[PDB]
Amino acid sequence: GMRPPPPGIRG
Amino acid sequence: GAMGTKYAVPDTSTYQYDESSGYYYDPTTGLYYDPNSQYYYNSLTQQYLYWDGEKETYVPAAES
Repeated sequence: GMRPPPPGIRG
Repeated sequence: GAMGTKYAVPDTSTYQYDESSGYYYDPTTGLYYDPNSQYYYNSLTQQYLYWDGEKETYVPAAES
């Protein structure tokens, strides 16, 4: 995809 | 690779809000932060980080 996402990215 | 590592607690107010993830991103340092997961990440190094405090630098939170 890209860089990692912001901390969390839960559901 | 010796000096330049003078960091501290990031400015929480300087972060902008990413709606998709629901977390903060700071354009000035390039840091990601979630108060819930308590981890940081700097995308300029592309590293998931963690503020140790003692080391005065961002240590990668890539615990393996």
